[PDB]
Amino acid sequence: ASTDYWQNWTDGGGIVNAVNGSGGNYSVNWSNTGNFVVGKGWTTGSPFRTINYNAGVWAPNGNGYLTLYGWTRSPLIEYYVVDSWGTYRPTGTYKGTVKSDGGTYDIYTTTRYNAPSIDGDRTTFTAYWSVRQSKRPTGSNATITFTNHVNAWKSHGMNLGSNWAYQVMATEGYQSSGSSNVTVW
Repeated sequence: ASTDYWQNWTDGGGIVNAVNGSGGNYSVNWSNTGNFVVGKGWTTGSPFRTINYNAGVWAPNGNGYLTLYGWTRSPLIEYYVVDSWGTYRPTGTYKGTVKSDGGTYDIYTTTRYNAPSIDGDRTTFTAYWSVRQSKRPTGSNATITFTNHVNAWKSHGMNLGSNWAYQVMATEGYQSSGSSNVTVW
């Protein structure tokens, strides 16, 4: 599927060279950054979408996530499906696990306090996470059957908002350096 959304946010820290490539391809080179999120996907997320991607390059030199990323409003919720990471594996309050697309994921919830949100400014909100137990190999055609995660989260009282915002396969970094090249469809 053709992606119609390009995500390129940074808090202004360090160097973030985000390249909007052809089709669903994009690349990022970052150095000594603050927090940033870059990726390609869809303007309107869907709980039934099946995301395909191929990370030709995944080379974080510190804290960085290769993850499905999106938001919902009413209520405001930030969500993640993390397939790979750098030096730090993200975790939070353990809820359970879900098997999907050949891997096993731990389900977590966290709360972000006075954090920047999709609407700008800062606020307190909840984040839903599915984090692979081990890093998914990169350079191959990978699939994320999002409906499996949505359904697993629901079973743990983790319900998403009614207003869907963007949904992208992103590269998120935090006070680190690295490189990534990903193709989404």
